[PDB]
Amino acid sequence: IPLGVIHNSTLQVSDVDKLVCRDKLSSTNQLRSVGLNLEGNGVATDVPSATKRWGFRSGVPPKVVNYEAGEWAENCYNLEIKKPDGSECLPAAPDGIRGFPRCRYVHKVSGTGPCAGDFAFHKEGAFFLYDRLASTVIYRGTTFAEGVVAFLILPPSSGYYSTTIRYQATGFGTNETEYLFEVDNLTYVQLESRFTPQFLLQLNETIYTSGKRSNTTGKLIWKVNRKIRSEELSF
Amino acid sequence: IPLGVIHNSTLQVSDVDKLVCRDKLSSTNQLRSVGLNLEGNGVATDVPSATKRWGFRSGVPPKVVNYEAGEWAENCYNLEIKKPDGSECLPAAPDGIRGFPRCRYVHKVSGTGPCAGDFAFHKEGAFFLYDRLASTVIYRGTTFAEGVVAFLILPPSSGYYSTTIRYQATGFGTNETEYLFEVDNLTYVQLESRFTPQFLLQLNETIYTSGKRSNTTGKLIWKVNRKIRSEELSF
Amino acid sequence: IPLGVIHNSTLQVSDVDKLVCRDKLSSTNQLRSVGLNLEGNGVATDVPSATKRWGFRSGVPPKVVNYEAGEWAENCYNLEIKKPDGSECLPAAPDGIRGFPRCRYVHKVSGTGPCAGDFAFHKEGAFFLYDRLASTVIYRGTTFAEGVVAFLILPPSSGYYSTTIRYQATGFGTNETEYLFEVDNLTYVQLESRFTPQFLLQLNETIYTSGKRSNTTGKLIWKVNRKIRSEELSF
Amino acid sequence: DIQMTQSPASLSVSVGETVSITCRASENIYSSLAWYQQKQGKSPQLLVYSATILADGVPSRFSGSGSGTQYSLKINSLQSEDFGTYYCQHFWGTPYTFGGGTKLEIK
Amino acid sequence: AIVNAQPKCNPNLHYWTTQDEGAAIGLAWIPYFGPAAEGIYTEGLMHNQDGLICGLRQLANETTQALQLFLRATTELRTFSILNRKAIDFLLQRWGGTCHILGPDCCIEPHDW
Amino acid sequence: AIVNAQPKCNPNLHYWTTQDEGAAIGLAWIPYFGPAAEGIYTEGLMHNQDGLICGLRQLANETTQALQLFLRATTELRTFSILNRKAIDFLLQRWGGTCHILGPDCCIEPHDW
Amino acid sequence: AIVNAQPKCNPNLHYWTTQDEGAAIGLAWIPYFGPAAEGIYTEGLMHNQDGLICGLRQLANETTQALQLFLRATTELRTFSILNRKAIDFLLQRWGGTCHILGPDCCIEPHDW
Amino acid sequence: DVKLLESGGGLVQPGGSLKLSCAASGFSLSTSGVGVGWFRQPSGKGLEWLALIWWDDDKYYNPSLKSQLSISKDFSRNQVFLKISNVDIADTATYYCARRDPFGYDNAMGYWGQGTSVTVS
Amino acid sequence: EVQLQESGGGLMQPGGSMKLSCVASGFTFSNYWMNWVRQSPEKGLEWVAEIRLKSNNYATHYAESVKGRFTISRDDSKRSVYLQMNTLRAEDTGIYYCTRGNGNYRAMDYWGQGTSVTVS
Ligand SMILES: *[C@@H]1O[C@H](CO)[C@@H](O[C@@H]2O[C@H](CO)[C@@H](O[C@@H]3O[C@H](CO[C@H]4O[C@H](CO)[C@@H](O)[C@H](O)[C@@H]4O)[C@@H](O)[C@H](O[C@H]4O[C@H](CO)[C@@H](O)[C@H](O)[C@@H]4O)[C@@H]3O)[C@H](O)[C@H]2NC(C)=O)[C@H](O)[C@H]1NC(C)=O
Ligand SMILES: *[C@@H]1O[C@H](CO)[C@@H](O[C@@H]2O[C@H](CO)[C@@H](O[C@@H]3O[C@H](CO[C@H]4O[C@H](CO)[C@@H](O)[C@H](O)[C@@H]4O)[C@@H](O)[C@H](O[C@H]4O[C@H](CO)[C@@H](O)[C@H](O)[C@@H]4O)[C@@H]3O)[C@H](O)[C@H]2NC(C)=O)[C@H](O)[C@H]1NC(C)=O
Ligand SMILES: *[C@@H]1O[C@H](CO)[C@@H](O[C@@H]2O[C@H](CO)[C@@H](O[C@@H]3O[C@H](CO[C@H]4O[C@H](CO)[C@@H](O)[C@H](O)[C@@H]4O)[C@@H](O)[C@H](O[C@H]4O[C@H](CO)[C@@H](O)[C@H](O)[C@@H]4O)[C@@H]3O)[C@H](O)[C@H]2NC(C)=O)[C@H](O)[C@H]1NC(C)=O
Ligand SMILES: *[C@@H]1O[C@H](CO)[C@@H](O[C@@H]2O[C@H](CO)[C@@H](O[C@@H]3O[C@H](CO)[C@@H](O)[C@H](O[C@H]4O[C@H](CO)[C@@H](O)[C@H](O)[C@@H]4O)[C@@H]3O)[C@H](O)[C@H]2NC(C)=O)[C@H](O)[C@H]1NC(C)=O
Ligand SMILES: *[C@@H]1O[C@H](CO)[C@@H](O[C@@H]2O[C@H](CO)[C@@H](O[C@@H]3O[C@H](CO)[C@@H](O)[C@H](O[C@H]4O[C@H](CO)[C@@H](O)[C@H](O)[C@@H]4O)[C@@H]3O)[C@H](O)[C@H]2NC(C)=O)[C@H](O)[C@H]1NC(C)=O
Ligand SMILES: *[C@@H]1O[C@H](CO)[C@@H](O[C@@H]2O[C@H](CO)[C@@H](O[C@@H]3O[C@H](CO)[C@@H](O)[C@H](O[C@H]4O[C@H](CO)[C@@H](O)[C@H](O)[C@@H]4O)[C@@H]3O)[C@H](O)[C@H]2NC(C)=O)[C@H](O)[C@H]1NC(C)=O
Ligand SMILES: *[C@@H]1O[C@H](CO)[C@@H](O[C@@H]2O[C@H](CO)[C@@H](O)[C@H](O)[C@H]2NC(C)=O)[C@H](O)[C@H]1NC(C)=O
Ligand SMILES: *[C@@H]1O[C@H](CO)[C@@H](O[C@@H]2O[C@H](CO)[C@@H](O)[C@H](O)[C@H]2NC(C)=O)[C@H](O)[C@H]1NC(C)=O
Ligand SMILES: *[C@@H]1O[C@H](CO)[C@@H](O[C@@H]2O[C@H](CO)[C@@H](O)[C@H](O)[C@H]2NC(C)=O)[C@H](O)[C@H]1NC(C)=O
Ligand SMILES: *[C@@H]1O[C@H](CO)[C@@H](O)[C@H](O)[C@H]1NC(C)=O
Ligand SMILES: *[C@@H]1O[C@H](CO)[C@@H](O)[C@H](O)[C@H]1NC(C)=O
Ligand SMILES: *[C@@H]1O[C@H](CO)[C@@H](O)[C@H](O)[C@H]1NC(C)=O
Repeated sequence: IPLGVIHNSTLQVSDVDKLVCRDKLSSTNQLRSVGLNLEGNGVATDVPSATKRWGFRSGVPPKVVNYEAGEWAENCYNLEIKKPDGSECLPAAPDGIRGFPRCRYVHKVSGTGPCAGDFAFHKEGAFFLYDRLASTVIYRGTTFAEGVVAFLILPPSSGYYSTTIRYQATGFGTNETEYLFEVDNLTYVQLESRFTPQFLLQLNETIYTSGKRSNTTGKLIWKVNRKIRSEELSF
Repeated sequence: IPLGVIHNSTLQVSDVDKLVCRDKLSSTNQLRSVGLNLEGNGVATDVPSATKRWGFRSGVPPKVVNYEAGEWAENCYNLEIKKPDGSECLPAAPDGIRGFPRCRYVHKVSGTGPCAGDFAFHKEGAFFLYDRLASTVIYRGTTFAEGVVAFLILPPSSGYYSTTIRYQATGFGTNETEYLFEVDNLTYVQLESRFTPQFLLQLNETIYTSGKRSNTTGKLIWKVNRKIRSEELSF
Repeated sequence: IPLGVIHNSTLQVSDVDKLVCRDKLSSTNQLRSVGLNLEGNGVATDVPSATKRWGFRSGVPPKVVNYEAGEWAENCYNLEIKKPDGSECLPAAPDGIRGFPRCRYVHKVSGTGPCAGDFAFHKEGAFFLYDRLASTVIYRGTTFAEGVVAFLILPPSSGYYSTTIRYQATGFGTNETEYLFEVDNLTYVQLESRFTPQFLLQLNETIYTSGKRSNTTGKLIWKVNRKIRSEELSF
Repeated sequence: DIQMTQSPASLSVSVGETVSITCRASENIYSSLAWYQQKQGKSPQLLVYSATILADGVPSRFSGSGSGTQYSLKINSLQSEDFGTYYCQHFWGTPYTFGGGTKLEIK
Repeated sequence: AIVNAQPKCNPNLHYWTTQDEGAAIGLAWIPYFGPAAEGIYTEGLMHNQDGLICGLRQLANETTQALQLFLRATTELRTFSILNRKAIDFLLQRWGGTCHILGPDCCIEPHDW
Repeated sequence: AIVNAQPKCNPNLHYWTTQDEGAAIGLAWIPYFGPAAEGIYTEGLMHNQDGLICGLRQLANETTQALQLFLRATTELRTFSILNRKAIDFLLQRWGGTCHILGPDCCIEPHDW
Repeated sequence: AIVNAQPKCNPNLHYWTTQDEGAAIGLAWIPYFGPAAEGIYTEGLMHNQDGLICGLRQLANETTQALQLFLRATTELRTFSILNRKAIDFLLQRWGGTCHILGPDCCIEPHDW
Repeated sequence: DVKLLESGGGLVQPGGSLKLSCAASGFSLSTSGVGVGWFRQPSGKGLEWLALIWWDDDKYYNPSLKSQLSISKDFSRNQVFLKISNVDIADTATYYCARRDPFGYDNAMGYWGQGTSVTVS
Repeated sequence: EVQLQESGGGLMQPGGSMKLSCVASGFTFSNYWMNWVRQSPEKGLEWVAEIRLKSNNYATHYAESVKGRFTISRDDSKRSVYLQMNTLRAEDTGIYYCTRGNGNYRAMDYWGQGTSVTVS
């Protein structure tokens, strides 16, 4: 495994057959294993694509690795998904696991679907990052921010209190999977694509105000396109 | 973290900007992480003060650290304390935890009180020492001897079978907390202060002999000051 | 702990007071901790002797150690033994434990006996090898191949799908212990000694063919010596 | 105890000829098997270390094969210095066993 | 000496760490008087000077790929360290060779008289 | 420099390892497209050249005996490493002594002019 | 080079360890015939020669304080090692610098002819 | 020669449950392949089968009663047991324990319990 | 190179006893165990006995056709070996050898010149 090297104010690859002393490791505190946010590569954040990126495998056991502190994520996820028969799906997090420190918008999902396999796994192999431990597998509950890790040789409440967007899932891990936004105990809006957290956040302009607000014994789903809100377009 | 260094037959602090070869680490077996007994600093051993030294915090998770073998303790403690509603308080010890090897007088306590928080913690941050693992948190049951740890660079049945003094607690973790000595299924003596383990041990001169010995359907508490024993001064 | 050293194309013992540079550790990937199969020393594989080699101790806690990949075993064992009162005996394997990768003939045993102690232990101290972790203790279920470990400094489905011989135990951990081979829900043959896995395998020449085959409401035991098969010699 | 045999009981040869010797035995999981030769007036000398590893100072011409009940000795070509008789043995542990040997007859 | 993948690099680095040298008060050394479990975090900003941030992302992706196999090869469950091992090989690559001056190693200073 | 115990050495070494350099396809780096959990194993054969295999068994037995005590002395449960520590002492045995040429160390090359 | 805190130092050191070199009998190598789980302990006595024991207590307190923060910074649960890392930095502080004679390092012996 | 001993539950309400047991005071039951079992004779009726238990840890039941019947044992005390869900008047019977008698060929059982009985009310 | 030499051979009357012997140098006895073998034109080479290293508490073995007719001894300070024949019965006329070798090979890699021992 190659290490980044900072020298002549640029990155250099450690994997050479001569280690010239121009780079020196005076102490172990020059070492870093910092995590990086996958999102920083411009990777799409639509929740449907997030689902597309997870493998749903059974077979080989999960592993985790310790890593150095790293960059903030705008988007992160919490998951409650269960199998259609009401079986729990995906293991409870192991001791010492807690959600990532700085997500701006943790997305929370619940609902059921086939939830194939037992250990999930990222289709690209990207790490899930929980606090300071990278993982190859998704844990229940707590937030995982997709990312990668690198190793290099070195020469206020809103920072975590922010978080919006909780929604239901219909099916899971398959092409047929669908999501519906939920506010005020109302399931609504298909969330198909192209919606930033703020795009969705502004939809709360309708909550207890400009629309929706099913003041009935049950909740009504609106199909997103008022045209967008799709008020009274529920079926 | 500084390391002790033995050189010129004296301790020296490792944290210097030049490491002169006069000190040499020929092998890793010169290294030591030995624990030290807090009691060796003359710290009071009265059980009420021991209680005063524990924080009762909830919040940050417990941690432990491996350490080298170390000095004998005259006083150590076992704890069964529970919340007033009968809830268990403080986690069961983790695997591989066992009581300190050489305590002369393990003190055992049981009873209930508010037992605030969930992880206790030492108010001075002193380590709890279980066998070979230092801890920031108190575990149920097994003995922890208060201590600290240091790292330095180096150039018969009674040893564990001894142990006396088991007693009840009234309340816990608060100024109002009180303790009563117990022998022969009798709760007695407030144990307020100034009592060495031997001071208390000699009080067994009354057991089945010179006093107390409530040969009744119940047990009577005596309030310590025969004046000390406070025989028949129970209320 | 001495390390093997390969130099001048021969093994050499690392424990010398001078480390001549003729041996060089250019990287950590020259290091190996490889396991070795005890069976490669000609040690008997009769199941009764395997039982003779296990201590059945209670007392000191189990430990395991990580080790490098190593040689194939012809014989390995799985165990379901329980105490005579129906108590489980021996702990379930810890997480990450799985059976050895290449056993040709895993032997499986079930049944009950006194199963003295709680941690077993090898009488010679030989390691049990589970996957990549050596152990001082037997775990339930999964295969352990007896072996030892060494550390040295360096300068298709049948490979695991093979496996035969499952049998009952009568008593356990004691001189009186006895085993009976089982096929077709029939308990038979004392398996006293001298039987290679193939010696036993050829006995399936009788299954649904040349003998035994108790086509009754129950199964009959035959006492091994057709003379060997001991057909109709059950009592 | 493991029993062993060898064949041909002798082989007539010519110089530079490729030759081999069969040795058979009760099964031996060990590859411990080895070969040696002797000359009249001479103490036996090892030709190959157990299995196929050649004894030190043995010519590259020497070879061998097999495991269990069947194994062999081979020589790529012959030199007059190789006249003698040849053997194989069971060193699997104890008691040791030895082949009746063979004779290197000349054409 | 690497360049960015088709992905789009955000040159900004906004990050957080657990490092906090010293203590504000002596009681802060003590977990009992310590900061809330999330209070350990500190944060800072870096910019893509000399292409370093973007270079870092590409390096990270390559490292991640190499790491994935290594982790498959591990037997330990939580792989708490690696860098320590890397430090060992940093030294091993520089040592145990013969080394006065002639070998291309040990950075021997020029010889004076 | 050791010899075999009365036990009987089988000179053959048939072994398996988890090592597998590289990847067949780029997706093989990914556990999701990775080999079945038993597929990691690879295998090979070695022969007792120069007595090495048999020597190895004896060495292993001695090492096992030494190790048993060390493990008793450990306090950690699963002892995931040792070799790293051994590498450290490999270096410590070679370093921190005075060392120009006169000491019997550092493999200093002969001096040229 | 430190002095004692107002606490009162007991100059005696009475201590126990798990170390026990060798084995009394060959079977003692084996846990099956091994000593009772508490039998591993051995003990000894030391005295405050040159102020060493008392100095040790003060050093320990300071170390404990420094350690408390480090542990807060750790992410691993049981921190089984540290000294190994310290050994690595012992070496790193002595190595990778240029070093013939002119630099203040490597303890080069005086040069003979 | 084994002093097998009958034991069991007392009178129960119909729609109740029953526990039955026996013990082999004359034999350890440690021989492999030992089979013991239960059968019943309501109203002077023939040997209705109930269950089989093997020392080799094998269990069998009469499928008609199996839905409400379970086998248990306690070898340390040479005990065998039955549990019966939904006991009612159709379950009133004499009850017996049994053991292989020729032992090891064709079941050969054979050896019998003292006899007990169960009623409901 | 082993410096081995053999002694105590030659003709003897039947029903006797003798201690056939060897001596060697340049291969320390501390690293090995030794074997005696015998050969005849009528038999070919045959194993006679095994002498274990003191680590095995000097355990010994003999071919079952000769067992109890011979015992062995060794002296690791003298680097000497004894066949200690219990009997000199008959058919003992084959050439005798004593061997040793690397434990990671087998004892065949060293042998004596051999000796003749005969019975009348
Ligand atoms: C390090 O960084 C690099 C980027 O620099 C990452 O590389 C990405 O790798 C993935 C695959 O590993 C690539 O994804 C592939 O994209 C193909 C095209 O998708 C597009 O085209 C469709 C159809 O027109 C559009 O609808 C869509 O919007 C896209 O424009 C897909 O066809 C591929 O899918 C096939 O293979 C995958 C993998 O097996 C299957 O899962 C699919 O079902 C299908 O069979 C595939 O999804 C991606 O384009 C690469 N990007 C770049 C920039 O190179 C690395 O992943 C990263 N390293 C690690 C380890 O994370
Ligand atoms: C490294 O490798 C060496 C071999 O090179 C191993 O050494 C073995 O050590 C064990 C003991 O540790 C030895 O076993 C002993 O054998 C004695 C003889 O058994 C034989 O004799 C009987 C009676 O005639 C025959 O029935 C049987 O077939 C054998 O021929 C036993 O008497 C000994 O038992 C006594 O002590 C043991 C140990 O306490 C008790 O358990 C017994 O109950 C009894 O009290 C004992 O079993 C073995 O012979 C050694 N072999 C060799 C070749 O030296 C090491 O074990 C190995 N290292 C490690 C750590 O595994
Ligand atoms: C390393 O070793 C040093 C000693 O060398 C230890 O230092 C001790 O530190 C503690 C605090 O950390 C000190 O305790 C303080 O004592 C004050 C005085 O108590 C006395 O006075 C009262 C009133 O007259 C008497 O009744 C009593 O008998 C004593 O004589 C207290 O007032 C302090 O309490 C206030 O602060 C603490 C801490 O927040 C609160 O918990 C209290 O509620 C209150 O608010 C305090 O208890 C102690 O005196 C120091 N001793 C020495 C010798 O310096 C270090 O603790 C040690 N390092 C580590 C990490 O353990
Ligand atoms: C859509 O609009 C509605 C308003 O029409 C909005 O509902 C508002 O939500 C906030 C937050 O829940 C409410 O304010 C809260 O009041 C409670 C009780 O006093 C406080 O405890 C809350 O404080 C906690 O949470 C804060 C925010 O995380 C923290 O900063 C703080 O530390 C506490 O943890 C909070 O102040 C407000 O009363 C309602 N108002 C109405 C009329 O509903 C809703 O949030 C909008 N939808 C979305 C998805 O944003
Ligand atoms: C106050 O005085 C009373 C006597 O008036 C005293 O009670 C005594 O306690 C001891 C210890 O419990 C008793 O002796 C024990 O007897 C049992 C049964 O034979 C033994 O098993 C005990 O041995 C175990 O414990 C020993 C001590 O730890 C170990 O050394 C040993 O290995 C065993 O583990 C032990 O010998 C004695 O009979 C009573 N006597 C009476 C009359 O009560 C009581 O202990 C005193 N109070 C205190 C708090 O000391
Ligand atoms: C003694 O002889 C009897 C035959 O008289 C023999 O029984 C045979 O066992 C095999 C294996 O169980 C049977 O073949 C199996 O058929 C099933 C169903 O189609 C397959 O699923 C099995 O395949 C699995 O197992 C294979 C072997 O491990 C794997 O290679 C494969 O990947 C699958 O996991 C298997 O093909 C066969 O039908 C019976 N035949 C009869 C007549 O019983 C018995 O095995 C012999 N006894 C012993 C102990 O060997
Ligand atoms: C979800 O996906 C499945 C498969 O991807 C769809 O079923 C396939 O549909 C295609 C045509 O688009 C057929 O050619 C295949 O034979 C079908 N079977 C397969 C490949 O699984 C299904 O229609 C999709 N439905 C939704 C709404 O998601
Ligand atoms: C236990 O402590 C509490 C508080 O320490 C006592 O209540 C306080 O008493 C003081 C006077 O001593 C008042 O000034 C405070 O207002 C009270 N409240 C507080 C500060 O909690 C209580 O009296 C004590 N009782 C016993 C017997 O322990
Ligand atoms: C199983 O072993 C025990 C003891 O090894 C046997 O009982 C001993 O038998 C010997 C005679 O062989 C007596 O001298 C002892 O007094 C007995 N008690 C002991 C030593 O435990 C028992 O007979 C054996 N039975 C079987 C069949 O395994
Ligand atoms: C939403 O519904 C739940 C029941 O599903 C109810 O407990 C809760 O009070 C509702 N939320 C609000 C804010 O009324
Ligand atoms: C003390 O009381 C308990 C019940 O709380 C009782 O079990 C025990 O026998 C008593 N102790 C003695 C020594 O009588
Ligand atoms: C063997 O017996 C069990 C009951 O113990 C039964 O479930 C199984 O079907 C039997 N095996 C076969 C192959 O008939």
